[PDB]
Amino acid sequence: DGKRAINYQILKNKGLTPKRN
Amino acid sequence: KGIVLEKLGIESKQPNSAIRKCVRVQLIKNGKKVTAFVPNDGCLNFVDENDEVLLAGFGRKGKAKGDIPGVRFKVVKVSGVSLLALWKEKKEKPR
Amino acid sequence: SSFEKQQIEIRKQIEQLENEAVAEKKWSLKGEVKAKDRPEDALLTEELE
Amino acid sequence: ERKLHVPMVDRTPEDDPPPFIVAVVGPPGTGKTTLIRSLVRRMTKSTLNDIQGPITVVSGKHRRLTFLECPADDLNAMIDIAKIADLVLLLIDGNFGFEMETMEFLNIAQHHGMPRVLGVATHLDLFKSQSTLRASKKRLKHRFWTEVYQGAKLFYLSGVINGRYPDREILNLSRFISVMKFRPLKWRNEHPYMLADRFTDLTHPELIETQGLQIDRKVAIYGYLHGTPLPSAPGTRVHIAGVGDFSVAQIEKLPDPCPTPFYQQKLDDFERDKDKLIYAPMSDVNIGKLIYMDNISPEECIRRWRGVDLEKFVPYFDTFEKLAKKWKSVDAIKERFLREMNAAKKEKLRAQFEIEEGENFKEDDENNEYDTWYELQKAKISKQLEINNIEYQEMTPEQRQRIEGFKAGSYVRIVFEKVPMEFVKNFNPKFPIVMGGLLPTEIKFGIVKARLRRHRWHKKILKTNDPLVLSLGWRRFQTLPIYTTTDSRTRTRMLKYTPEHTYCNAAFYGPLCSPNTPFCGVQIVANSDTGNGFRIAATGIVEEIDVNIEIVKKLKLVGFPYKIFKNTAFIKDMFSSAMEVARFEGAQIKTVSGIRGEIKRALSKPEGHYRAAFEDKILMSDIVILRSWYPVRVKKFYNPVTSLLLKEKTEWKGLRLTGQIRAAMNLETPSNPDSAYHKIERVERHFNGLKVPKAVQKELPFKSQIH
Amino acid sequence: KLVHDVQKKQHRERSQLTSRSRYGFLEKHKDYVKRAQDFHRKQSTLKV
Amino acid sequence: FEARQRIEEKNKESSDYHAKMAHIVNTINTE
Amino acid sequence: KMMKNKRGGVIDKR
Amino acid sequence: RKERLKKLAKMEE
Amino acid sequence: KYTTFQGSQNFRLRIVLATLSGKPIKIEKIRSGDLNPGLKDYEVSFLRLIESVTNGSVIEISYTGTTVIYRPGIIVGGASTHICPSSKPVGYFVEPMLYLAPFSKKKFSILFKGITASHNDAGIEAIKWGLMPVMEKFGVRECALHTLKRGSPPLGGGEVHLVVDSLIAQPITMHEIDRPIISSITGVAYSTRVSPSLVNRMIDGAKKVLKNLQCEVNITADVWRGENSGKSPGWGITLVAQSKQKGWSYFAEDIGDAGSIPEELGEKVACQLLEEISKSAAVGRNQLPLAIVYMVIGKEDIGRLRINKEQIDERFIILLRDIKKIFNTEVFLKPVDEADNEDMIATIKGIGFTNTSKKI
RNA sequence: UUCGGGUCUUGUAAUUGGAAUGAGUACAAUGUAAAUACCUUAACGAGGAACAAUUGGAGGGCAAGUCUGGUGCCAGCAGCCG
Ligand SMILES: Nc1nc2c(ncn2[C@@H]2O[C@H](COP(=O)(O)OP(=O)(O)OP(=O)(O)O)[C@@H](O)[C@H]2O)c(=O)[nH]1
Ligand SMILES: [Mg+2]
Repeated sequence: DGKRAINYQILKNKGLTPKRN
Repeated sequence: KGIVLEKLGIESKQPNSAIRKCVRVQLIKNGKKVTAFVPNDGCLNFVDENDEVLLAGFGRKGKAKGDIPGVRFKVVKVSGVSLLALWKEKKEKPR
Repeated sequence: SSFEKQQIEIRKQIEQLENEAVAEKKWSLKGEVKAKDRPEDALLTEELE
Repeated sequence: ERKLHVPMVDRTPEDDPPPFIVAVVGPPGTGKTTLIRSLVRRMTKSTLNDIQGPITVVSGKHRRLTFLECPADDLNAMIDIAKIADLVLLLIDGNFGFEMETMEFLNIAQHHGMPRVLGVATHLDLFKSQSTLRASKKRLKHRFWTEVYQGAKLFYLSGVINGRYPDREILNLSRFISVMKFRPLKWRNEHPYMLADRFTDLTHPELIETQGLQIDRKVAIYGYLHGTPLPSAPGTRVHIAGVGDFSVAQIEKLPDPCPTPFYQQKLDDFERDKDKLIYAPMSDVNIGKLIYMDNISPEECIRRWRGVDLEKFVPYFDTFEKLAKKWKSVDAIKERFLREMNAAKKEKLRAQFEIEEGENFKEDDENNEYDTWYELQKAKISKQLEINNIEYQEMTPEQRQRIEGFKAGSYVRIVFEKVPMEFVKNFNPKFPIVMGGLLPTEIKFGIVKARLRRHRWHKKILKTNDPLVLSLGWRRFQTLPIYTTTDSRTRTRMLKYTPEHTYCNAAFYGPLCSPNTPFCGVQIVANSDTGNGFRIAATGIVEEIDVNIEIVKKLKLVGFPYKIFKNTAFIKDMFSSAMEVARFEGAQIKTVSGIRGEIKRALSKPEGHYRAAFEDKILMSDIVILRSWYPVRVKKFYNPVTSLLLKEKTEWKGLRLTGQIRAAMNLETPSNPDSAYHKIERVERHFNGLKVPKAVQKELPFKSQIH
Repeated sequence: KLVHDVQKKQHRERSQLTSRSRYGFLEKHKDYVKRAQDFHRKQSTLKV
Repeated sequence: FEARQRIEEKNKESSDYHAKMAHIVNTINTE
Repeated sequence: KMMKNKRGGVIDKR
Repeated sequence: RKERLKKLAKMEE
Repeated sequence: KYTTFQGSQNFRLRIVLATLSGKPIKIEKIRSGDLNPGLKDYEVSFLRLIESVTNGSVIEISYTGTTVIYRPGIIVGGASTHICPSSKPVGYFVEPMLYLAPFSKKKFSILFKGITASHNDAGIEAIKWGLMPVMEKFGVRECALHTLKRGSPPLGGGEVHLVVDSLIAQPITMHEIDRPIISSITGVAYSTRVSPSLVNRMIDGAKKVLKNLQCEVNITADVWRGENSGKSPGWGITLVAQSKQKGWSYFAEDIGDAGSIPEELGEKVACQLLEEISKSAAVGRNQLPLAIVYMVIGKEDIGRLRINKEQIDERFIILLRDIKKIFNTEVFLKPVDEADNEDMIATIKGIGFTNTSKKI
């Protein structure tokens, strides 16, 4: 559809987290 | 609460030295100028000019290799958002 | 119209820039230039430091 | 402490403030038009249809509002209306959730000075389960609270029942936007700007026929004013967003079409429309004059008033004889200089002491102003504003027009010349035509040094010499930026790209704006090719302005060894002649292994070779390299976007990106194979044993001998 | 301490130019210092 | 001759930079 | 140094 | 052993 | 190349205002009716000075020398030296610098070499004590004019270092509406290569005239001899009346001519200063144009200065007409309520003008 | 603490199986003044189980890179920049 849903990145907004487990 | 006057050590050469991390803000309930840390020269970039920074105490526990003494304050929020928030890219500095 | 002529001129300039940006770099703008790569006997006029 | 702040100035009139401006923004099919029509019909008891262009209504005795349904797919319209707006009714689909147009607009606002955002959520009546409804409202609210501040409230709107939203929720929205209480922002309170209400072309139709529908027609523009008193003397520069950068020919103020009832009744009071309470035109239903009379000589001015070169400094005096004879005495200036008898002596002593001390400790202003440096600064500001007020009130015709010009909220018409026929032809009502008075710094051109970072949500980094349509000031234009780093503040080296997660310096050509000014740049203003990706690409602030820069790109020359002794080496393949080498003699040359050097003398028989000394026996396989710098230059491209002139008003196509042209021309991304990286695996090296000279080995004593 | 992983990212090691498989294994600082220490050792014992 | 000039100017600039940095750190400590 | 650092020019004609 | 020596140098200093 | 100006009138003022505004100007018919029509050596060197201090400007000059075209750039400044031709002195070459100093990208450190006094142009002590105070009142703090070597006509060989460090953003608006009260009379009586007896003679003449008053007077003698005293001999005096309450100064100076009488010059300048006091209203007639320019460039607000009808003169008239031609900024004049005198407040809406060249 | 000492089925971003279940969504009923939940529950719903948990603290390493100082080849500051 012509609507542009937001990316998961910008939905969740976990900016810069290190690697974890 | 303070106003960023000028960034000291803009012209210093080795990056991430204390005189890079320092700025100079005037506390607004006195009109009184005091200097203050900021981690991460990147954050030095996040804070620029006439910004209404929110300062907190430093409370360092042990000295470092080249820490400037006599600089007791650290910048916490800039123009109303958190420095760590901006730095981690959670938020964006609203002008 | 004046705007239309201006857009024609801007189009010419755009075409120039497009071809320039897709074309090959200058020997100078490259890095790690080698004696046969660059034009013969050019440094003594290029005057770099 | 919380209630302290950074003192600023509020250049808005107390007297007849203009209609505040509310921009209704969001995705395409999201009840935006219905929202405006329902708000209007609540606030003025009149259902409306065929809404377009700024629509101005009045609320309360002292407020009035300007609604702009901004178009739902124009990035340029988003940018400029966000520059200008005051309250953003930012609205969100409910069943769908946040949308990229909303996120993009919010970012633009954040970077250009955030107006009072205020979110409303629609399509809430399509949720089947009240549980999913509640969870979804809460999630929207919290994500919104991240973008706009926290505690910011959004409104919820169930379905349209009769082409209108429920009266209760709208009533609450209306009262909120009736006590909104806006706040000062630097750009708006430093520039004059208006949002045009009506547009009228002006030529003579026979003249149009003769010139052939090509002559650049005069244009009249009607609207209120905002921000800073427009100077009334014709010939100032105003940028019309998306149309160009004009200069005003003729100014004139008029009676406003929707005067607030307080003003109307005060007017009726002084002298001694209730049915059309809205306004949608774009929709359908003496020494001073002696000074400034130019045809008069200054001699004539002065003789009439009483009844010369300026290069010389000393002013014109009389003969010393007359001077001394006149002033044998000084009593005429003694005034300027400085029981009953005892009281008079006390009074004159008090006068002497007051002249002595005076304003040395006149209250310190501090205990006067409640011992808070913030409030002291603010008091200075307010005292200045009231001085302005009284001096302006002093006199009617000039203090209002010639001195300051039209303050704000003064409904003016302006006519320009030389306005494109394309504008007048393709102009539709659904787009905002906004005007801003420029400043000298903003009419000059040069190159601006800013610092910018890749916008955190844009998936790709920004290459140098790739066009960026940036928005800065009132303007939107496409430019060729160059991104520079300072190698620890020795020199300004160009980078090949943008650091993924940090701010790099950039320098680019374009109109100048005052330092410390924020700006934001996009890549694709064309609606035709946007994709699902995030549009805004770079954000930064301009630091300094100039007309040229020293900007350096590194190039290293590579040379090759072919005959080596201890500490000396013959290097071939690095220059092309002995003159060249001799020009370069005495150079810090270092090899890949990291051993320093210099080039000593140009070798003779081979044409370019040379001998160089190193700090250690270089290999044969190594490579010698010489670091040197090369000046680059900034491209002077400048292609200001003009979507309003364009007919589609979207898909403004400018310079294309490098990857785009490469794909279009069907080339390949060039890469020489020797530059790539590889997974090498370094093996151990066994070194040979020592071998003493036979002379020594024969001369050794018997014990310390190799047995 | 207060540093991004991208700030700590990596730096790959470029290898010898292709036109010289004849002169293999372009030398880097680790190997140069290893050989330099070895040669200094030999010089020391010869002086002895 | 160019090399002589370049050495001269670099030494002048490094001197200026060291002077400025000493000034700034002293101002930090005393202000 | 002077030609490398300056940008604007004076045009003198007589 | 070298890694422990470096660790010990760090710990002392 | 757009705004037209006629005649050689107020050439430096017009060029200064062109730089400050930014719009391009064009001055035509410079001394058309002359045996040597066109500019002069000093004007040409002044254009050279502007080109040095600024950056990106363009100066077009006619082959006839009768018309000049100016398309400005931005102010930079930096460090420089200038060789003022002997036709005019350094005061003439410094005043425009006083106008353009504190809005530059870099501080001003300019070394002027030439003659350092004349009858028509402000001297060194004149500039210091009569214009630095006005700048300080308007906001500039760190402005100084050191005098390395002090020349004199007609050989000069004097040197002055002009340093300005207060890079303000724009002058503070001014509110002065009351005639100040003179506190003291300071003065400088200098000379080069002649008798301190001559200097003291000047001092005695001036104090002789001024004994009638009761305000204290202190005049410092400044005698120079030897090598750093310049080539030709000379002498001069400069008197300032200082109102210490708010820091205001009215000054008048002059220099001795070949075969002048030291006491006669002293009495002349004393009477002359006290004349300027009589005519003055919060500002001297010679300081006035500086004050007006700073008001018109102060930020977007109303500033007020109390002037006198005597300071209202044809020089003031032409100044205000040029200012309107440049800035479109009318100046309102309002008579004071005072019945005794006839002072008029000059009220000016300074346009918002920012030191947009300075880096952050 | 350095010389060294002790001890032992452990190691891996290796392959692979068929099971369990609620977060969620949902006929229904229960609940309730009416509902929304909870508690029960048909049909759905798990292999990056992408159905994507965090907030701090400590340390290392990498380059034809950068800066600064030196009794070569080193040391320091540091390194999103080759
Ligand atoms: N169910 C439901 N439908 C809504 C709601 N609000 C709007 N709509 C639908 O959306 C349509 C309204 O679109 P518009 O009023 O034109 O809003 P718009 O942004 O101007 O849409 P465009 O004309 O495409 O720009 C109506 O036909 C409604 O059917 C809502 O709250 N609930
Ligand atoms: Mg619609």
